[PDB]
Amino acid sequence: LVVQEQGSFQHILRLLNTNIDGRIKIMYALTKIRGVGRRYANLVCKKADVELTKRAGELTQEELERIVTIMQNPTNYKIPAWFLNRQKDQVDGKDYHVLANNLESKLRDDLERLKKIRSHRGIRHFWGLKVRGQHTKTTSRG
Amino acid sequence: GRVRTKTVKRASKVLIERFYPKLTLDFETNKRLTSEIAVIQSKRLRNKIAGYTTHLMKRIQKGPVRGI
Amino acid sequence: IHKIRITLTSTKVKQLENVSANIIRNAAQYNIVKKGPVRMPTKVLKITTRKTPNGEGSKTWDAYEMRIHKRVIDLQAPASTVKRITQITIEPGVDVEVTI
Amino acid sequence: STQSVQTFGKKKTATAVAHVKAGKGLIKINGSPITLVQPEILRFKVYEPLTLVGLDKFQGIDIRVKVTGGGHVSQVYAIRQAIAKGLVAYHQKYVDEASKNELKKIFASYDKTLLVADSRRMEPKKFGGRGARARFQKSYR
Amino acid sequence: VKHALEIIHVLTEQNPIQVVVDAIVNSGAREDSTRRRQAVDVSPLRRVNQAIALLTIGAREASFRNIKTIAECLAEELINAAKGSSTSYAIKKKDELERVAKSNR
Amino acid sequence: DKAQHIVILDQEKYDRILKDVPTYKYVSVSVLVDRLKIGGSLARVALRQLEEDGIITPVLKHSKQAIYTRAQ
Amino acid sequence: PGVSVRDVPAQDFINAYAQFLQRQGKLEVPGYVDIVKTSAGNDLPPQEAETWFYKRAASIARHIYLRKQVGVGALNKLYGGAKNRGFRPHKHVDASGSINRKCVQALQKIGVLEISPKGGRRISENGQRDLDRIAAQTLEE
Amino acid sequence: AHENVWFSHPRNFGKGSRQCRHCSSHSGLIRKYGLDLCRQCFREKAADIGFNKYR
Amino acid sequence: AILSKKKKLVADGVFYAELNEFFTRELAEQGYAGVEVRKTPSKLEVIVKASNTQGVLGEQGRRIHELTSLIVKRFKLSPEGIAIYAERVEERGLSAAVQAEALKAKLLSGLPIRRAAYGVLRFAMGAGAKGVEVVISGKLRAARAKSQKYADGFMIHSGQPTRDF
Amino acid sequence: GGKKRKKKVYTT
RNA sequence: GCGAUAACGAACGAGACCUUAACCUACUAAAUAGUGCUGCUAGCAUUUGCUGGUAUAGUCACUUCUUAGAGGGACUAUCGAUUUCAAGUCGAUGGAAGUUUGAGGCAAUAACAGGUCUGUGAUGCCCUUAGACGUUCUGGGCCGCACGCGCGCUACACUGACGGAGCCAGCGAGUAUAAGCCUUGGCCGAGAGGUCUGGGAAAUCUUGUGAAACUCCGUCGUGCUGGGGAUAGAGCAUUGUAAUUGUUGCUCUUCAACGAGGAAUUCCUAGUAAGCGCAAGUCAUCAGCUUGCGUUGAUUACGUCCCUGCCCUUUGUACACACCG
Ligand SMILES: [Zn+2]
Repeated sequence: LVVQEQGSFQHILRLLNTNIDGRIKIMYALTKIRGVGRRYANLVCKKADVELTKRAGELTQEELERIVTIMQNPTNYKIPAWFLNRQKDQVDGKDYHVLANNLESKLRDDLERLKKIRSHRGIRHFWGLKVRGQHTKTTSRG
Repeated sequence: GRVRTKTVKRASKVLIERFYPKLTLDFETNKRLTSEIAVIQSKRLRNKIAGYTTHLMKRIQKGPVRGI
Repeated sequence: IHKIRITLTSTKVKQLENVSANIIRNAAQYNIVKKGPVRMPTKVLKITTRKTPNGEGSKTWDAYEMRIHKRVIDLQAPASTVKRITQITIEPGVDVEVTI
Repeated sequence: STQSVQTFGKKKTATAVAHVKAGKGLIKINGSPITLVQPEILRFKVYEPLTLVGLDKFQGIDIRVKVTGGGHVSQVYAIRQAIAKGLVAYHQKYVDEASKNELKKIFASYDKTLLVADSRRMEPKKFGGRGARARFQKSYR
Repeated sequence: VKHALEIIHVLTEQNPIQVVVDAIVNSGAREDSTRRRQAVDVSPLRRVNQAIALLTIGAREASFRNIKTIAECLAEELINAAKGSSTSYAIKKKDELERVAKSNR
Repeated sequence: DKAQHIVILDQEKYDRILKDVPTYKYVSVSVLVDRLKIGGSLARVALRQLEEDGIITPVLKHSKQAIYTRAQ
Repeated sequence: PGVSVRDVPAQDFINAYAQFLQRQGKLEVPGYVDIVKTSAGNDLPPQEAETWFYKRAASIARHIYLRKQVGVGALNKLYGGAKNRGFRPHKHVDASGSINRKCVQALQKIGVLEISPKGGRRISENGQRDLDRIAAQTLEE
Repeated sequence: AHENVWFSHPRNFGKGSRQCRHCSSHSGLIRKYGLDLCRQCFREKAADIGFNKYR
Repeated sequence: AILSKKKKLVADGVFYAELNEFFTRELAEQGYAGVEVRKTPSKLEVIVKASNTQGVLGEQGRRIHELTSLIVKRFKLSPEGIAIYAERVEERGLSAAVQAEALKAKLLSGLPIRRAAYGVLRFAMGAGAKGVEVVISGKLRAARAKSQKYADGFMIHSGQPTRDF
Repeated sequence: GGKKRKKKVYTT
């Protein structure tokens, strides 16, 4: 059915770590963070035991706490390691579902390690060219 | 369109000239007769000859026609 | 009494039909039962290749076809008779093989 | 054998073979009632061999169909055409030729497909063009 | 089209078959021009087929980037073209074809 | 946001719906979306609730075309 | 005159059988039904995520019921869809094998399906009765 | 040694592993049905083999 | 070796094509007209129709025995697995291959093109042909190539009957 | 014609 | 073709022809096709019924369905009208078939300095032939990217995306001491994929290729948003001696252009266009490509010489390298 809410108009436009709007399902809401997609957002909401039918504003302190804990501690809530971005690390060989800005920081770390050793992928990154071997004769005028 | 070529027309002319009493005004009987008379090597050509012959016969009944 | 099977294939329809009627006649001088002939659907080996020996001109293609026809007849007869029934029918263009 | 007829019915490549033997008013599609097969819309095309003539032609006959081929719409059209053919053939060899003449007059006054099968085939695809008639795009200079 | 017939009947009091038949017979422009263009009087079958064509167009481009569903846009177009009012995409084109065509004589 | 529809229901939405929906010849979903400035899933749930209610009766059912007429 | 699985619409039949088999609670729902995805050529998990496995099990059990001696590969191809390959054109891709295997094995232990001679799984003698009786209730309404 | 280096690269699974029966070219081969004839050679020999044009 | 029926028939066709190529390249100066293999229980029967049957069977049959050995130890069949024979062409002027070989031989000898062409045409008509045509292409008498046609009788070009006649 | 394959130079 | 005639009789082309699609309950046979009956069975109901299962022995019957050979069938048949009453033409009735029944293969004479010497142990001549322009080995290139153009694929959303449910064709292809073919079943992993068996040299098994569009019931709700899936990082595999310049497959994350396209221009008349997949060739791996095949299936003509052209006659010409004169 429909909830007949009053005195609790959920329009909390500031939310978890990124200015997530509170007028959309929580599933696609978590995607607004830099590091979470629809798949990961759905799984984190499932493990958080939060129903996927209420807008983000409906959520409260305990739900947000749980969402944070899952997002930053995936190897604690029965999340398979094959489900996380940034798997076995080039530092300690561990699993790290990197969320916001430290994601871009890890990206810059990858760029720095490539450019430091003067690798073809790093060199093409430095020039600003496609590194995955795509043709650039004609389909690169954008 | 369906314009009859010269082979079928000359075949029908010689059928009428050489077997007039036997030929009739019926397409099926004409078929079975042209099977016996000529040695066409195709069912379609035999049918076209026989049918155009039937049409010629059905014209000849209303007076002589010049050419036969 | 055995379960001798005769299966024969060719590219020419008329020669195959003549040789099949020949084996029927040969088994009819005796009194071998004739379960067939049974007619397998014909195989059409299709090759589509470009006419030009190079790469110039309008795009035209040739559709070459080889047609294969297979037939089976089941004969219940003593093992002696089917040997002659088959080896006296060596009509060209038809490859015949015998299996129990 | 007590009282049976065997008729078919076709469309694009969909083929329906009917088995109309003496029965109790049972009209089935591959073992399922006329009231549903897959769809919800086109049921009335196979209702037509019934509503045009009434249900009473099927009082003592039981019909079975083994439609195979084509697609959903093709199968539906083949099935209803085969039902019409089977009913007509039953009235021919068992019930009444005058009855079948009246029935086929109803069908032909409604739809010639019910008795006359559609003789349309996909025209072959020709080289130099994706379809039978469609051509590859031409680039002058 | 079945959702159409349904939705028109919920809105109209006449028979939606009658609604559409009237809309089509009143959505076929009478004066249109061929090449200036010498304005001529259109044949029956042609007036019919532009009636149906314009109705479907109007519905199609109303249903583009609109929450109002396709059958609903069709219903509104059919209602507006049934009354003869210049609130239908076909009826306003039925204005333009004659309005231009008269000047072409 | 050019459309700018309603996302959650409050007392005044309830009052507006129950003072105005009986006075409509036809509602489907977009009828309410248009002349209520309400959102789609919200319109859907409202229609289902009032379809259990005695204000709208379905004319025909479809997973992408709701059709409702007057209560009478 | 009784009624069987062939007399009912598929939608409501699989609906009822799935909800009932959920009501029992004895079907071994795998512990990964929340993480995993239905098909490699799929982009999202089932929306009704807490009971989708029961729907799939009901559909599979009916699919064996209507046939004989089907296997895991046939069901995988049955439940595979059209992958969205990006800028490249569409293509059929096979569904998840582990999910289907676990589903049929759980249907085994509930005694609804049996291991048929020379490949495949038929339906069990008791499964026929279960499905037929569960179908007879819907048709009474 | 000389003989260890000559022709040492493995000529299987490739264009260089196959050639026309007639002219030994590596280009445009027809491998269907074991034909192993380059398309031009097949166009010459089709009548001899038994491939004829009908449609 | 288990070839499929499709593969068996295709390999048989390729074998015939190769064998005809071989006999053309070996029996060129004997008016080689064609070959036909008869598949039998043990000995496939090979017949080569040539204009000069004495060109083969040279000096007591040397030629056919050495050709038999050539074929058996190229294609690796039973030495008693084949049999090769030779029948003279019943009408050489009715054979296109014989006329073409004679035409080629005359050109190498040095006879002028027109006379050789007309010799072939009149031989074909003396044989009993309803029509005959010879076309000679290349650098004829000059450095600019041209095609010279010679026709006698009647000749069809389109339809099935060309494949037959 | 394939830029008229030229002479080639030697470093050994 | 009817005809006209300084011609008359001919020949090639056209048409015939051949292949294929459509019709046959009318012959012939199917244990590699099917339908029944009859056994042995199961769930429902107990009326002997409704759904199925199994029996290549039941020493069962048959050929509507399917297969393929022998044929038949359209000839514009009958009828109503116009036409030198002539060749034809337009409508109806009959019919599976009434545009040449639909679709193709084949296809004249004369030519082009059209393409191919890079298909060819087809070739003349010129060149080169031992530090080789022969051949072979290692590595790279053909993929390089301010930029211009052609054939395409995916899109710009609600006639829509997803999520479950319904699960409907047709053309084909397949190997064994492989260096391995189609691969079923059983078992593991989310998937990619791995492994143990089994069938098939094939109307027998893969395969009813349960294809995809499509139908239903749900989530989304007009926005660059669950539209669109570039670019990029991490990870898991597979083929291969070798994946770096990502071969390809799968998982998580990153979420770019693009809101229907200017001047221009291509294709198309019915089971056609458009949509949608599927198979085969290339193939160790790789299909946004071709060659075919089917599924769904339209709007608009059924005319014209305005444009682009083509055919025939008359006419003019200072053109013949033929008006690009
Ligand atoms: Zn070659």
